[PDB]
Amino acid sequence: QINTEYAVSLLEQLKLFYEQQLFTDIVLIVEGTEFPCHKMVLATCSSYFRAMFMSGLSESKQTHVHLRNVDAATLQIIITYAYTGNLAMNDSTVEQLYETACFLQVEDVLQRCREYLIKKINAENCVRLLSFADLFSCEELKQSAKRMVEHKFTAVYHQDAFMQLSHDLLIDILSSDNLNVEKEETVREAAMLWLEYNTESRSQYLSSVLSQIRIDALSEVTQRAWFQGLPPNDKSVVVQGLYKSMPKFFKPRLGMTKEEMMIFIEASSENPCSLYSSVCYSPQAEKVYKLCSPPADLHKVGTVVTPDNDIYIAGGQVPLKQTAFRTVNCFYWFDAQQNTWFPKTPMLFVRIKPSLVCCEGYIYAIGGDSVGGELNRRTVERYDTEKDEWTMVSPLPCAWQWSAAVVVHDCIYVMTLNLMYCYFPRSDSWVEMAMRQTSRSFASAAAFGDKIFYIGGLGSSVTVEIYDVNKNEWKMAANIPAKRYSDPCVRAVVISNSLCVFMRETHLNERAKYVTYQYDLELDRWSLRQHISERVLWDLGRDFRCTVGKLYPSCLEESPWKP
Amino acid sequence: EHKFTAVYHQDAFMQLSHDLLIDILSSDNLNVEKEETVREAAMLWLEYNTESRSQYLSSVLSQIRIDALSEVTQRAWFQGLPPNDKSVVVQGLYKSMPKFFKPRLGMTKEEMMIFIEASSENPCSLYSSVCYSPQAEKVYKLCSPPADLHKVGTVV
Amino acid sequence: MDEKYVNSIWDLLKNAIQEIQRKNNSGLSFEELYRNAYTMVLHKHGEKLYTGLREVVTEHLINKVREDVLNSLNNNFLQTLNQAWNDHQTAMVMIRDILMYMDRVYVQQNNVENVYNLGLIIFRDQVVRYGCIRDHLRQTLLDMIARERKGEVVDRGAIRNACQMLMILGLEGRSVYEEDFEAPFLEMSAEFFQMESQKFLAENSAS
Repeated sequence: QINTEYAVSLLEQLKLFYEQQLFTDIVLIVEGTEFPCHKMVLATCSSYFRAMFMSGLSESKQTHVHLRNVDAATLQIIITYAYTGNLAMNDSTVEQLYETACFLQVEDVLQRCREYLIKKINAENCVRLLSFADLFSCEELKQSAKRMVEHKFTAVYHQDAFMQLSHDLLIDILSSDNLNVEKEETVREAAMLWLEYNTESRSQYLSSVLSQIRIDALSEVTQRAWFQGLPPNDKSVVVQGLYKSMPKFFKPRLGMTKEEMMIFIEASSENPCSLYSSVCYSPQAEKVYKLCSPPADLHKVGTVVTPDNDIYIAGGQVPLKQTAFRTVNCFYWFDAQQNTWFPKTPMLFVRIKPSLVCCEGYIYAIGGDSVGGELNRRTVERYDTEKDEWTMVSPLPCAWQWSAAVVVHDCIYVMTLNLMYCYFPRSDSWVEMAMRQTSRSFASAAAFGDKIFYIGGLGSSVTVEIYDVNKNEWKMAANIPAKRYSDPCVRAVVISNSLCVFMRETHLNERAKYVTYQYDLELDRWSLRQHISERVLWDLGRDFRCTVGKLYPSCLEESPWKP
Repeated sequence: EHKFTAVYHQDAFMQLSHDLLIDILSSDNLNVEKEETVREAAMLWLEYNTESRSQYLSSVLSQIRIDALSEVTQRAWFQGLPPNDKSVVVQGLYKSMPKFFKPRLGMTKEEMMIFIEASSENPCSLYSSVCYSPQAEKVYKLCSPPADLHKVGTVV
Repeated sequence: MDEKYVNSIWDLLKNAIQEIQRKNNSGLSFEELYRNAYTMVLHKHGEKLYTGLREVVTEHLINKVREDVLNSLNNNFLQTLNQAWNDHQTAMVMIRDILMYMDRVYVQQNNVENVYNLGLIIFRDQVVRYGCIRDHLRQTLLDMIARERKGEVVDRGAIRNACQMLMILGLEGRSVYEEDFEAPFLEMSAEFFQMESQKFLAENSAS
């Protein structure tokens, strides 16, 4: 191999020459700023300077070149990267950095900024990044922007930059089958408002934008509104659209295929080669669709589903390369369509079984057996979904183990064996709450409306303690009627605007039975909503978690397994 | 399809119905390394009973297809044809161009190596049975016979 | 921006390219060429730019080298062809530099051949594979190789240069050059060696 010591010595000597200006022969003249540099470094880094000096033209020989349509700071950072390899990339100058990299055709900085932008893609810059990837040919960025823009924009459709988009880009966006919309009318009104941004600059594109939307809205309202905005005496558009909506037979999209499903993680691996797998139950389809394995079989993790219906994974441990397990603070995000886990910004401290709770767009991970183990080991930390970073919050006053947390009334409610503390995000403080009369642990709670339903606790039992936020008191309702001499595995969840329970029971010398019940809020009784047949759902285990979310049956595949 | 393709001389094989013989011959499961053995088997099936199954003779002639039809069948039939037969010549001459001449399956008897109790990537399987191709330079796999029992012996 | 701005940019770029092809690239500047490439790939008018480049290159070829080769088909024909090929290559060096900066995005998006390949293909179509130049080149190469085989010595580096030029003109491998040169050369041998063997079997013995 090439001697790295001599390579770094040569590089540092060249950078010293650059700083001291000894062997510089070509100077870059940009907006009156002198940039003394060498030809060898520029040729090695950029693919434009190799064609600038080895050409045989006027500026090729001229020791003074007036490089135009560039920026001084961008050129300076590119030159210093070419001379030392350090590329300091902030969150603002990456746009002009990519512009100058494409202008100068430098592959290394182009790849680096492409990776930075593939990491930086978020909701508030999705349309801007897609427009940038349309301006400069970049297929990876274009595809990532396609996916993220489709999802987040069809969720939001309010960005100001969406109005200033090319016709081809909008045709690609609207005609795609990856849009995430609960209805087919929101895309219609989004297209209408985009068209009405201008009057005559969009008339020619009117015949094309309607060609990608289904005819179910091409004969109903929002056709006379276009006639109102039609240019005067234009008889080539009204009669055109009058007899035009014959083709494009109505085809349902993919965004209207989200159903309230119970996502399960760390289930018992059907194949014995695997350790733990992830499955999902369909309360409506009455089937069990398989889910992608956790990233690097990440066990002992926590789940959260934001009001925007997004799944996240935090904490967990990976078997170190017989008992062998090491805890890692890696963070991941689940793609609802690609059926894969996209990595995100990792946490600061590793966790085991963390309680992920979403509130005000922030992901809160409370506790989880942190390696820190200091005086305030009860330190909790939130995540920024806008800036893609983690921020510490007010620590929990008391150290708790095997706890659960929910969000009610824009506040974090973490529950332990007998104590409860409410966190105020506005003031970053903890307030003492009501005290339970029973010592129970290893249970889960579901937030339904303005009440907290702590179900089960210790196997578990059928004890239920209902807490009211407005009343600040713990009261008993009833006990779930289950078979005696059994060990039910209770799982509290909210579904169909009602509090249902996923309770798996096992009898003596008998296999586990799956059945869910609907708890009557006013009657204080668990009614049999549906019985899960064992012909579709097999054993899941004991350390499995359940959460409420929506998934697409089309993108996912049915798990092939014998009843 | 496994054994008659190596014997093709059984006495009971001569007395077979037309449909069964057509199903046997037209199938692509003939374990024959050469294409002339099936031709001569069909011929000897049509030599002991001739002038009785002439239409079935033409059907089997078409079934055996051009690869073996263009070798000797014309001359043998000329020796054995009934007198005053003209349209039979016309129908026999037609089976030269059409009917999708395709390679068989029994010709793919590549001499390979069968291995047992290999290092299984899956932890569930303790061992696996695989194969190697000396000529194709490829590694093929085989299904475990019991899927759970090991320490077996092989014979060929 | 407006169509007038991009039209003016394309017009000046075409003028610069024509000046470069007139062997006046030394007087032209690459600072001007890089800026023109910047303002050309700015409005994402790659299609129009590609079509204009193809039209300019083919018009220049047909006007200059097609006339030059036909005008000197008997006075140093192969030397003139080699000189024209060298001039085309040395202009296409810079042409390919600029339009290869363009080509990165263009052929990573539109999935077409690069501008160097485009120039090679158009040169093959308009010069070597011409309806009259091809047969003349074949006849003259066969005549000179036959004269060399007869016993008298002729130029040999020129044939190597021509063969290398054809091999490069293949642009993918040995598809065209094997067909345009090797095939006629094999046919020439198919007759010369047969006649030589027929003469030798009668004029001598097995010793």
